[PDB]
Amino acid sequence: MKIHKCSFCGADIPPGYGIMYVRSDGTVQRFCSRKCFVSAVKYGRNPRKLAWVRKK
Amino acid sequence: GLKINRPRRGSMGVYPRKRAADIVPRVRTWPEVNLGKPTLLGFAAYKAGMLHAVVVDDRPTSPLYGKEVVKAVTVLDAPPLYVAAVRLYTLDPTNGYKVAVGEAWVSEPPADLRRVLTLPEKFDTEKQLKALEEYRDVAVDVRVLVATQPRLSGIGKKTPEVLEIPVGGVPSIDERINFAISLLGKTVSPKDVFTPGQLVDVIAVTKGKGYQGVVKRFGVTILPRWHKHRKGHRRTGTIGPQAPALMFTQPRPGQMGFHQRTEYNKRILKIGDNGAEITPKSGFPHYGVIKGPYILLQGSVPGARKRLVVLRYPVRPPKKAPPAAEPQVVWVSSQS
Amino acid sequence: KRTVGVPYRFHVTPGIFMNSLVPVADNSGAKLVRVIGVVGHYSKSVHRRIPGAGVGDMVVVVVREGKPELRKQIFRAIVVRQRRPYRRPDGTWVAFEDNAVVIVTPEGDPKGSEIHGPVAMEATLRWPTIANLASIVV
RNA sequence: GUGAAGCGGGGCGAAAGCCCCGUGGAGGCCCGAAGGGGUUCUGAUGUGCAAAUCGUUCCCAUGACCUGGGGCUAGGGGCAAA
RNA sequence: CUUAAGGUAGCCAAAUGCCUUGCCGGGUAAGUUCCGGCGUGCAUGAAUGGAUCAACGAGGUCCCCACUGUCCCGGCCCGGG
RNA sequence: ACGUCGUCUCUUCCCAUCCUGGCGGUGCAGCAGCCGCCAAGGGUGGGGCUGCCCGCCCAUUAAAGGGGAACGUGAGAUGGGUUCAGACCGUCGCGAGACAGGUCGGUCUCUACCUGUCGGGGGCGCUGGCCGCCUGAGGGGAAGGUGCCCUCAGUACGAGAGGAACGGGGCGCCGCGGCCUCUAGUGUACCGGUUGUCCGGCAGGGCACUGCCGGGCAGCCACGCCGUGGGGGAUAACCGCUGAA
RNA sequence: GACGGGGUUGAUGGGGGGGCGGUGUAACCCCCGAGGGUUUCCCGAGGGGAGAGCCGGCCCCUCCCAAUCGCCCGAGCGUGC
Ligand SMILES: [Mg+2]
Ligand SMILES: [Mg+2]
Ligand SMILES: [Mg+2]
Ligand SMILES: [Mg+2]
Ligand SMILES: [Mg+2]
Ligand SMILES: [Mg+2]
Ligand SMILES: [Mg+2]
Ligand SMILES: [Mg+2]
Ligand SMILES: [Mg+2]
Ligand SMILES: [Mg+2]
Ligand SMILES: [Mg+2]
Ligand SMILES: [Mg+2]
Ligand SMILES: [Mg+2]
Ligand SMILES: [Mg+2]
Ligand SMILES: [Mg+2]
Ligand SMILES: [Mg+2]
Ligand SMILES: [Mg+2]
Ligand SMILES: [Mg+2]
Ligand SMILES: [Mg+2]
Ligand SMILES: [Mg+2]
Ligand SMILES: [Mg+2]
Ligand SMILES: [Mg+2]
Ligand SMILES: [Mg+2]
Ligand SMILES: [Mg+2]
Ligand SMILES: [Mg+2]
Ligand SMILES: [Mg+2]
Ligand SMILES: [Mg+2]
Ligand SMILES: [Mg+2]
Ligand SMILES: [Mg+2]
Ligand SMILES: [Mg+2]
Ligand SMILES: [Mg+2]
Ligand SMILES: [Zn+2]
Repeated sequence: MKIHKCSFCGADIPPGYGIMYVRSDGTVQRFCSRKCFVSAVKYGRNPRKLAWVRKK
Repeated sequence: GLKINRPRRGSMGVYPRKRAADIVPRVRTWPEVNLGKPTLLGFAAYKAGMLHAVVVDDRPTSPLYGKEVVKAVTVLDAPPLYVAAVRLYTLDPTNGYKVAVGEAWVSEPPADLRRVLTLPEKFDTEKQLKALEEYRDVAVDVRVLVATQPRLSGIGKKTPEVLEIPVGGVPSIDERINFAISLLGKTVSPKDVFTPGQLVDVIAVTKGKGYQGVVKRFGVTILPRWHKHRKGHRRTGTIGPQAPALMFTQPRPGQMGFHQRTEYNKRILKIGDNGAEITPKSGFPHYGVIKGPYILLQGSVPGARKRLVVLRYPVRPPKKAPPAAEPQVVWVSSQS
Repeated sequence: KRTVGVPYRFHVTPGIFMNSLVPVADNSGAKLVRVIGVVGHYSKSVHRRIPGAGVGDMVVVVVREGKPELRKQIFRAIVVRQRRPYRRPDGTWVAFEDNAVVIVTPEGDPKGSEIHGPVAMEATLRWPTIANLASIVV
């Protein structure tokens, strides 16, 4: 019952949602959805360059 | 026999896998329970949907004790039941069969009941109770014929469902019969039947899936190196030896889904009174909204998202009793 | 008597299987290994099923790239990182960037003297010696 | 696309000679359409579209090359890179 | 003795070695296949062509990397049946 | 004219039992081991080598048992071998040829009539018609099977080394039955980006068989989640009480 | 085929409104824009603000439209033991 924020979009993650992703250097990231997870990791997008992140 | 040993594909305990004769579950077994007072041994509700709740583990020996754990839950829209009749049972002396020896009805059955029952304009309860009392010495079971009130559910249909629910909780058949008589024409809420935190059994008809192949119905393997096989790959190679012929244990395509299934030991997490507290802001998908009482169950339940589910006291409960306190549900995913 | 891990092993989706090539996360000398077995009660499988292991599981490896003395020898390793996402018993979903194992003795004692990178808690909780060397635990 | 013989310039040079670049346009040369062939899926078909086909994947594709018309060789005989 | 002579140069468990999964090395965690050796070679050998692989191969085979629904272990979807 | 090996797929049966249950013996101290008896409910796996069967081997495992079913199952598959026509080698033959010696290549036809099995429907009968709710003769079931850790306990046993058990707590793997909240997959509903060309340009659009690329609701789905037990009786091998002949 | 719900004393499907959601910020308007020319009111890939725009085989509300008109089956009696 501790609420985290998405590492990409900044949204709050209610409990039981999203994944916690561990980078190879030991840094832990949390993503609310597969949309944010592929944007941050698989495609390397910039959250400041996406309108839906800025207008969130 | 086989070249390499392995268990048979799918169960033969559910043979034949035919469509259920009734959309309503027909419970065969009811437990003998000692609750210190008369009470209905079961309840019927409608499956609304699934959520997940943050539940504090209350098992002292569990490795997650104290911690908060996310669990999938099932929501049951549970409007109160209407008691219409009281039926007495006795044992046939010739074979020991349980046989109904008469019944008494509420004098004014509701108008919805006329959609399924050819009832008289006015029943006479006092004679029927009078005639019933002559069988009090030979009575061995008492059940109430309840009718669901689907107008108070999210489905909004009008035709109700009728099923017998036995009265239990005390060994006295005489005391049981008096309590059943006192419920004629009244209603029973889920809180009257169950207390939150306890275990129940669930019986329902599962979701229909129509005609299905042997790969899905029985979990038989697709033919390996699938492209190599002429005449298809979603099949078993042979359909039997030369002798015996086509057996009844050979997997075949047919009906899958719409069957009656029973599941044991589901824990009651919450029995709420107002459905607005649990319904999502978007509504339950393909169901609607819950406006009356509801029951929160831990885990999954058989059936589709509007099926009538029967909850009963467990027949195979675990050795260690679950905790006496009501389970602590921190948060439900339908809430904000 | 050696320090006790936890008596439980919750279900984890296996990430590495037979003939997988997994990098090593320690300084024992081995660099890359081939998975050739799984040890324990969870290793038994059914017809046509290839056995797998998840984080915290013990597997049998053969050193493929590393020190010349270590190459082609058979060891035991513990899975500490897993790319395959998996759900912890409290409903939390976890995924790592890379697969990795730590070479240990059959009793669970690490071969090398230091573990690189983050370690799953299920590896640390089941093997206290691995816990003593893991700098980061997730 | 490659770039044989032949032909120009440059550099190094004791002469001899060596190296670099360019020009040139040979070949039962290469990749690859048309065209010819007929390898795989042992694909589809297999009371077929068809008494030998279709898809796919393929081989050759300047030559012992592919192809029209006319002509010759006939049965114990013809013709045969067999 | 010999039917005249008695297998030279080479090459080999060969598309040729029965015994035989030959013996020794290499390769795999594990190799009846494969490669390099060994050779009183059942039954190798010189235009009956021996040895020999640069170029070429819809030839037969073994291995490495890449790749992948081949498979673990099946699911969903599209057109025509 | 009954399709010739092996393998794949799938079902069942035997027990002369490999493990799991019970019991005994031992040259059984413990840990282990060996031997016999009852017992077929469940399990008996993953790989390397060879066309194989078989056999050997590798890492695990509670163990990785063996057999029958037209050497189960090619109107289900596959086609590696064998065992047609082409060809090479060695050997044999004057020769054409031959070899169960080796080697390379080499068409697997059929719209299911009957029965069976699996599921789905219509009618008649049930002693006048109907509606609702029940009972339970019988039938099906493996609906469960099996491991590990802590404690017991470094205790019993033992010269030591080594090293248990019952009972208690926790969890898995395999199977079965469900479910879609989470995560994953898909998602030719939908939204966006972009290539070539055509519609005079922008906008909007056709086509490239969704043109291609990214995301993605619902639904479905597993790689996800839930449930999946103890007891009673008569008994087997046998262990005992009383107890005569 | 069947099964289930509704059938005007009605929210069963559609329309309209609202909720929740997917994508990703439309048109218009304002600012910037490498550089060039009608020198600076022009062209110009593109970037920012406000507005998102589009869409939903989901939920709620609302009788605006359609669940109508109709067509059939159906026991009834005698006999003996
Ligand atoms: Mg299943
Ligand atoms: Mg075929
Ligand atoms: Mg050429
Ligand atoms: Mg062929
Ligand atoms: Mg074919
Ligand atoms: Mg055909
Ligand atoms: Mg060419
Ligand atoms: Mg010699
Ligand atoms: Mg040679
Ligand atoms: Mg060879
Ligand atoms: Mg030789
Ligand atoms: Mg010779
Ligand atoms: Mg010769
Ligand atoms: Mg010769
Ligand atoms: Mg020669
Ligand atoms: Mg025949
Ligand atoms: Mg026996
Ligand atoms: Mg036969
Ligand atoms: Mg046979
Ligand atoms: Mg056949
Ligand atoms: Mg047959
Ligand atoms: Mg063959
Ligand atoms: Mg032959
Ligand atoms: Mg000769
Ligand atoms: Mg052949
Ligand atoms: Mg057929
Ligand atoms: Mg038919
Ligand atoms: Mg897509
Ligand atoms: Mg345009
Ligand atoms: Mg056009
Ligand atoms: Mg198109
Ligand atoms: Zn996010």
